[PDB]
Amino acid sequence: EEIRCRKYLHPSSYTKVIHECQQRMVADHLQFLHAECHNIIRQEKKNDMANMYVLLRAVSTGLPHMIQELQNHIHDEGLRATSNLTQENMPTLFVESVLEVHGKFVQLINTVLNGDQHFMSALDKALTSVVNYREPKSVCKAPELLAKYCDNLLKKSAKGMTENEVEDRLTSFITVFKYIDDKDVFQKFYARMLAKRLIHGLSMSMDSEEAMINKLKQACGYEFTSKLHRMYTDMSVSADLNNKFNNFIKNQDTVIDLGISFQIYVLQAGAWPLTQAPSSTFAIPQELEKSVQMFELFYSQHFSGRKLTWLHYLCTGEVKMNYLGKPYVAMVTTYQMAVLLAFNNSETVSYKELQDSTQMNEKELTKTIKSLLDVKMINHDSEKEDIDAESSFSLNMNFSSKRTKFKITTSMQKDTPQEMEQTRSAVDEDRKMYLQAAIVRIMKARKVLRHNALIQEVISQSRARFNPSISMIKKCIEVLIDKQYIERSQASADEYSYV
Amino acid sequence: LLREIKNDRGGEDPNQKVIHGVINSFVHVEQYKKKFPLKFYQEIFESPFLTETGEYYKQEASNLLQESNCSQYMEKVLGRLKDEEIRCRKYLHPSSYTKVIHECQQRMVADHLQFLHAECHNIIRQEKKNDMANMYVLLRAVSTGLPHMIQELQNHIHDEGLRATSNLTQENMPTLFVESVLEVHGKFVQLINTVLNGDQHFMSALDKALTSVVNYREPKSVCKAPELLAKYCDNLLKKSAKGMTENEVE
Amino acid sequence: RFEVKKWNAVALWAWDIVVDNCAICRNHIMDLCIECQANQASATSEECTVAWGVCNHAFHFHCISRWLKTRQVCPLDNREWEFQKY
Ligand SMILES: [Zn+2]
Ligand SMILES: [Zn+2]
Ligand SMILES: [Zn+2]
Repeated sequence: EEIRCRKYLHPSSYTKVIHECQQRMVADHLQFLHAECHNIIRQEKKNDMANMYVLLRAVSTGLPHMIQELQNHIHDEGLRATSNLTQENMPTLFVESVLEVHGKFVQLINTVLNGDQHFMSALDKALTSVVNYREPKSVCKAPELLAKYCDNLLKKSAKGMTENEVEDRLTSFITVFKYIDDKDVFQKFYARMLAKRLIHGLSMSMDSEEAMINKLKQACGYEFTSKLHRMYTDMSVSADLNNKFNNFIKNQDTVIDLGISFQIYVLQAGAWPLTQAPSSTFAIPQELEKSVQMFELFYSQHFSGRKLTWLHYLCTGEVKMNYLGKPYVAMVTTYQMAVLLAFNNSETVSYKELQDSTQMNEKELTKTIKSLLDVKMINHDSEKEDIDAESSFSLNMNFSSKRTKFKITTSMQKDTPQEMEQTRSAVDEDRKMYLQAAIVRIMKARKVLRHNALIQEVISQSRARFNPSISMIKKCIEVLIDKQYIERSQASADEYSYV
Repeated sequence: LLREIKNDRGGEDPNQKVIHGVINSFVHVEQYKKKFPLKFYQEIFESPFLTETGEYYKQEASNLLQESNCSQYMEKVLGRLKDEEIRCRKYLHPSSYTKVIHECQQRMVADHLQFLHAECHNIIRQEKKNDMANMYVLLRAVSTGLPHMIQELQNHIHDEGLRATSNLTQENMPTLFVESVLEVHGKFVQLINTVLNGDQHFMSALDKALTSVVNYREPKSVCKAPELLAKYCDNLLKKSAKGMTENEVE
Repeated sequence: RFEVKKWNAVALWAWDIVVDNCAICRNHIMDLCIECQANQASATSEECTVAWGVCNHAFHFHCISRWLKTRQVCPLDNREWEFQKY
């Protein structure tokens, strides 16, 4: 028809003739094509799908049914792919499965579909619900899985990970991360894992960490990674800071003689997720008190206006067991270093003696003693190895390691599910402050609005970071009520007032 | 009546109906006196009640000060403001709703501004988002209470911007400068919205501090902010290879 | 005998700015600097002039001078120092 209207007409009537020819074969019989679009999509017939796209593109209401059918097909395919995953390698397999589905469907759209904005947006909208699979009465495991995937590939491992492979894996990972719709949770989880990787030296290369933070900044902006970049910078600077401290102690009036070594990792307070909330009023040993004092003096002289909150649960020193016929040198946290230096005083020691010397809390002291006896570095005189009122601990001289330098601490892993609960609580708190800001801004700019429009605009605005909940918005409204920043209209309870 | 309302202030719960009826009699008995119908009420009871509540909340604030930090003092003062707002509604005439509470304010918050203004530094500059909201809703009632909190917040925002937009890497200085000022602006606009009710006074303080920190002249140098913000647009609207889809640049 | 060989440590730094204080010596602005705590009454006790930068940070003149003898940036915001008062 196009040929025989080209050769038998005027160019002005080229588009009207084909418009009439279309809306007599492919718009009158729209149901006959919409009843087979589902079959040709859910079975993925290439030529039929291409022909049906070509046919239905020109008609007005031709594509939306086909777009919805392709979106449903991608939704079902993704749910089928990310359904029965082995928990041994779930974080990698989930992301690789979503990547395979995304690549296959984007190739299908870009090759036999004349790749369209609408169809690729349908793929995005299907994969958004594929990755955010809120299991019934369960939280979304997707942000935790993504953070664990990044943590697993960015950590030092003997599995074998070339830098180029990591770079391309993280380049492709963002096509999954941009679908996550829980970016507060992923940001908090990635910060929690990045803190351990940076502090404990688990990072394979800080170039990789800088690259990943750059990728997340490109994906979300310089407020998603505003604190991750500070976390990375505070560890890239600490080498120069320690060089400055060594110059400071070697440029004093007298001989400073710290005595042992010093590898301080001074970090920002608002940037890092770490805190002194699990404090125990730890008593720094005598062999570390001089170095603590010297660094406090240096930092008060060379970085004025700053106070240090010495984190002891992350300190990891090295102790030599030359008393017990030294088999090795133990990489031990300062919590257990304190009780081992109390063991230095006498072969036997009591729980009350440890509480008097190290001044630690009962739970932290119990944990340190449990970690020492698990390695069997020390032994318990009482038959009940658990702690008691006295619980006289002794020194196990029989134990000897098979290595010349064995690490007895394990803080790089076990993930502390209580810290996961705390992370989700902090996520909810930050969500509540964001919702409070949105509510106050809207109710000050407008001064009169109802529930429906307010909820819709809150959901539209806050969707870039997370998916808001009506209960959380109501909680923020109640908090503002308690802070007398908001009220409700007397004429109608649907409307809201302002102070 | 004053003694039993004071007993209500001390924790006990007296007969609300009897006290409210006796207090309401002083204004109901003058209903036929159209010329100053509340003069008897404001002469026999409301002025003695105002004197008693002033001399009671003065002692109460002095008692709160001796055993509470400024973080706890403001939450206690807000608690007693709310308790007095409630108990002056179930006991007194509506016309005395505001006169009593203005005596409750200007005995605990306005008499101790020198205590509550010396803590605007350690509260704002430590982002104590609960104590900051308490002190804001506390000093908002007093006339000359805010213009010191506003100045302390402006100093904090100025220093936060100065820390943020300093020692930036020369490779990406145009983008880092703009994004640092933007993150400071976002942080201190959401603090002002959530905590300080989003007043135009505090947002004017934010605007003044950000204008002072964007336009920071180096020693014997020119303001590089216009050049940096022109280079930002130049590098952002150019056909860069780092993605930059159009609806993101917009 | 247990000889420590290393103490790889972690500490969190936070801003400790308190009202009406000199950040370098952690002493009050009007009071003399920690360098002039010795020979307290020897001099006129006025040469410890309050130096204000263009960033509105008040230090002691001796403190900020000793700071500028090595580092040219203001301690509290890491920005270049410029005297504008005394
Ligand atoms: Zn000083
Ligand atoms: Zn001096
Ligand atoms: Zn300064």
